[PDB]
Amino acid sequence: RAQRILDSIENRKLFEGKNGAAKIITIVPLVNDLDPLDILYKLLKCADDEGIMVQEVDSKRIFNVHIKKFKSNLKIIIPDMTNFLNILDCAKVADFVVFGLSGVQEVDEEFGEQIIRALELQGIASYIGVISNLSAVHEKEKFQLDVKQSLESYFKHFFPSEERVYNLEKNSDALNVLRTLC
Amino acid sequence: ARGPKKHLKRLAAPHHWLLDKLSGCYAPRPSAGPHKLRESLPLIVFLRNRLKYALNGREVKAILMQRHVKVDGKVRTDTTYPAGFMDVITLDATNENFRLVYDVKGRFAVHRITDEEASYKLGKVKKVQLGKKGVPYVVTHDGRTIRYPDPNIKVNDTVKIDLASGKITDFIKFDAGKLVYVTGGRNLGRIGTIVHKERHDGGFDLVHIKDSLDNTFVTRLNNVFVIGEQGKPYISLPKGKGIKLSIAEERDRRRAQQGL
Amino acid sequence: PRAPRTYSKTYSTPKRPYESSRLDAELKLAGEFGLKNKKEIYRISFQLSKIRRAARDLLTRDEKDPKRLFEGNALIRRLVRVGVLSEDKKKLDYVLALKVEDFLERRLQTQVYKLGLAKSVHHARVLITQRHIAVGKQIVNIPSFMVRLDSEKHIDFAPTSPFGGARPGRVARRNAARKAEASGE
Amino acid sequence: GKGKPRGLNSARKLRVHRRNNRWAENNYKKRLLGTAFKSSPFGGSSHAKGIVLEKLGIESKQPNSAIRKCVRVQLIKNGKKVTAFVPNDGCLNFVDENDEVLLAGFGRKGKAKGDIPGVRFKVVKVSGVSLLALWKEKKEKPRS
Amino acid sequence: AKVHGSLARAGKVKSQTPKVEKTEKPKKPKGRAYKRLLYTRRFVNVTLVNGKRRMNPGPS
Amino acid sequence: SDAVTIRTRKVISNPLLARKQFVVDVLHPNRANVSKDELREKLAEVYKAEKDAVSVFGFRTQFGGGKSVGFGLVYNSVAEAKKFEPTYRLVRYGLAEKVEKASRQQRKQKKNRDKKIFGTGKRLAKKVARRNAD
RNA sequence: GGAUAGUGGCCUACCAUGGUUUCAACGGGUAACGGGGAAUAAGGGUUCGAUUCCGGAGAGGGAGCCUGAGAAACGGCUACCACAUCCAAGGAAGGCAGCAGGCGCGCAAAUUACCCAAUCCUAAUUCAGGGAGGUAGUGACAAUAAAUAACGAUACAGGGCCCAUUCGGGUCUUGUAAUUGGAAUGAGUACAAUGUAAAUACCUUAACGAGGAACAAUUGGAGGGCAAGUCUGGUGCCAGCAGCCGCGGUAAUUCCAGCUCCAAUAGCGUAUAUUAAAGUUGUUGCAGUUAAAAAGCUCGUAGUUGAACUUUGGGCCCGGUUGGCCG
Repeated sequence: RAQRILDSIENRKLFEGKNGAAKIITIVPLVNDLDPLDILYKLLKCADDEGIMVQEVDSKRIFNVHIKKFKSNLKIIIPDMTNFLNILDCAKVADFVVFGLSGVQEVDEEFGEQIIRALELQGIASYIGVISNLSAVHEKEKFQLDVKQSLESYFKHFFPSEERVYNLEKNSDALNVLRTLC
Repeated sequence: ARGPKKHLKRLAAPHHWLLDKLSGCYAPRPSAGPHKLRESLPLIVFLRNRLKYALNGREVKAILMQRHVKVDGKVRTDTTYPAGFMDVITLDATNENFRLVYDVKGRFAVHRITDEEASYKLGKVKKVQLGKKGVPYVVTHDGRTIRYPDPNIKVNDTVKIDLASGKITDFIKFDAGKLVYVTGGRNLGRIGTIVHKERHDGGFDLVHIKDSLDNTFVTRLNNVFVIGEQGKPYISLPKGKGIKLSIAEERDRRRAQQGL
Repeated sequence: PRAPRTYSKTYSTPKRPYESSRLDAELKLAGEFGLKNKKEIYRISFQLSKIRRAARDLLTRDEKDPKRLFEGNALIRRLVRVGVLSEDKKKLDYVLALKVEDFLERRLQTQVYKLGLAKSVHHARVLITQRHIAVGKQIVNIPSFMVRLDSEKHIDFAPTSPFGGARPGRVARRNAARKAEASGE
Repeated sequence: GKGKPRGLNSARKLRVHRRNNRWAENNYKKRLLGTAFKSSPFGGSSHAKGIVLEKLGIESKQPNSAIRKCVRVQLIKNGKKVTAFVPNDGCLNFVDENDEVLLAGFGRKGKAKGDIPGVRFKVVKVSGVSLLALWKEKKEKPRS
Repeated sequence: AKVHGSLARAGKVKSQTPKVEKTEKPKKPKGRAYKRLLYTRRFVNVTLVNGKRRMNPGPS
Repeated sequence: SDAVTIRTRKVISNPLLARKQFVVDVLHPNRANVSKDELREKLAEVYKAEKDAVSVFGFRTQFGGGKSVGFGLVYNSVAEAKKFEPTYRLVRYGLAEKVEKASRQQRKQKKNRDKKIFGTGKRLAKKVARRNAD
């Protein structure tokens, strides 16, 4: 049990520190909507740092963001929605693929689903689901959750190692997203 | 395990308290008192669970602190104060005086006594000795030591106590023909006129008892408390008279008698 | 942590699962008494199993014994008040001779049909689980009720819940208003 | 006198004969030798999980002569290497090398489903995605 | 496969199509009424040739 | 309403809390639940005290409507009502104002920030204001 | 004698040679905290019990100690060992097997929520406090009850048969009826009210909410075991399928589909363990000529078992129950 813990630490020399470390994260909206800048906005409110100073309206698309609160440094990528091959060649490098979903507009059959399938057949390192609409609440005071069953239930049909789809419009939910990235 | 216990979970409460299995995890642990823990009864259980004068325990504190209520002429504002056998609970709500005495079924009862009878309690002597400066004193069953008793009083007799003071008026010798109240034991709360006693030098001296229906039975002597001569109780017996029944005649009474 | 809530399951599954007599003989009961599962038969086999156990132990005991007289008379009397056992058979030798059609005689689902005005035994059940029928001051919406033979002279439609009065409902509202009133513009 | 001693004070020899003759069953030997914790690559567990080393195929016993397409799993919790059967037809194309399969035995305490010479575990879930559902096309299998 | 559909909504307008899947036979009446439909097959009517019956016969 | 006819059953005169306590049996045919406020009118009128001497609570309605059973209280004075009755009920009856204490864990974090400073502590802020102001 | 709160090899000094054992010491192992209990239900047992209560033990590993009535106390301290944190490098600081969370590990386990309103506990104390406890979230661990449709008309085939003058209509029930009609509802939504510490939910209830593709029930099977198919096509060891027996070198009862049927039903199926079945653990209750098994024979200690025999009968009242013409 000490050899295994020793290898478990010797796995984690590469990703840990401000020196010799980087994670790669990709945010893909499975709708035409959302403009995934705001996914990083909602997701970096829970850093409690000055990493919200980067992500301005100034368009960078690759961010060497360190987070103080988890001692991790991330390389967040957003590809363009036009070039499909940019999307497939992004997660062909990535370590996480955060999928945006929507409460309002359905997942695109001819574009969005093809993103999920095609990433899913070229090989995903890891993958996390996200609801990010304000209208996850603003549409629905009609017992606001039930779209969560539609998007969890929809989202399992591709890769069923995912239990729940995280909301980024509440605090600790977004925190668990940030933890899980870090 | 590092010192005493402050708590007492339910399920470990003595069963004659008749608590509920639900509503909370903990039962009141009685404080140190005149009586043992296991055969006491706290005031909180006496009020909110027997008399239903209060609903919550917080209400019970609000009763006791406003003083309203007193065991043996003394105010006793503590909530888990362990009131016990043959104790006189005095309330100023409509001059109600309660004597905690047992039943057929072996539970403390709401047994209301008239105010003249509420003056005195009875007390089994547990030892008689000589104190410092060579003074004889008896120890009653619930802690009340008494200085200078009549030397006819020796162990396992009983003593009538004033409660205005610690003064004894009358005593009863422990002998055949005398009524006996059974406290503790399987046969708790039967009143039955001693046949005779066995000696057993070496412990646990049995006592033969014969009630008013010739249901003869035996308890150990530690569960014996004489309350008077034949048919002559010094206290007010509850409804039951220590005349424990069959289960078969309780379906005579309890569904055949009261019904139309 | 507070005291554990005690609980115990009711039905008892059969030991031989495909048995051509039982599979067919149960289903006649499912037909006449209108039960949704074979489990609803099994529950009755279990209640009957406990009365046959409790009766079977008392026959190992003697007459003029207080345990048999007491627990016996309580057993019998409890079965008489539910109308499972008839009146002349108060012996306790007979309570072994009961069977499942005696308990299923006394479900409220069938008491409403046998009672009258529920025409079928399926229509009766729908009348139960749809809040129509009552027992007394109380509404019952659960079929397996075991009407206790004194309450037979009380089963009726509810005060509320039409068939019983004061309202037409939903569908008669849409007809009588949103069609018949809809002829007015 | 029918072997055994029926004497009224002879309980000791009864229970010591019995304890000697309980090491005759198989299951009682399994329990008290702790064989489920020493051998038997699922370390006393129903299931396990492992990395697929490669995909194979069989030439099993007569009469049913065929190629039955088993695999090689190395378990995680032991480092043991045990062969494994993939269920409903197809589904060898669902697994790859170096994937994460969940194993469970056949239902014989080991040996066989039938003619299969020395394969005792079936695969229940690849990549957490449940071969029943893939075979019935209810979910999908992402790669790794 | 494609699940999301009109299971996004709890229900408002699911599938606004009066297009026949079957012709009044796409559904078994389930539950309590399915043991109504079996008591009316297994005891009201049907046999094959004499009593020892094939309950799922060859159609003829 | 529709002929409510409150019954007040299992009355116990309770002097040492100065109240009558009892179980409130409420018929209500053809109408819904009966709304405590309405009861405290309708039974202070028969206990002749005052509205705000009266507390009432519980009232789980019977299955399938038409009856509701709860537990009631009526005091002698509204003062001795207010000294014994729980503070949440008086908030329900308007006889008090819900005091705004903070969130629980927020208070606790204030409590653990006081263990780290000895005394009145004003000396410490009279020290940092020169040692870090230079 | 010391020591202890106190008996005591508890420890020192001196002295003696004892103490336990095959009625199994001692040693080893335990994937062993002990009980109250749990599972399995003819009886007798077997297997489990970390886990709501009682009792013990531990707070990373060992040791020591202060203070107190009570600690060898870890939400106290001291040292060492192993880990590991900040550092300006001089030093400083720590132990979730409390609660919630993480990370590893795994086949395998949820919220960094709300509140002291109950339950009780603590203090100088009705007031303050309490992740003790409660409330909600998650939760197909297990339990209980139980929706997915009920009824008419018309018409065809009946089985009856109304009075059997029946040769009147169908008393009364089945099906197929796309033939039809209303009638009743909840799941769901919602003003409200009750609920609550405040809320969500339940129990109530205005308003709204079935017509079939709808408000669409699965999971397993359809040779035998083990109830349901040789029906319709495909395929020809070809993969298959199969716990067991096996089906298909080709007119597949078993493979592949389509219908149809069965079984269980908001549940069902598989793995693993265990109990029953098992009279394959045997006390009740096995088997030992030939199927596994009688030791090569005799002696012989422990063990187990061991002939018979010692006031019997008769009077004599007292003496409670059961049963009865007696009532």
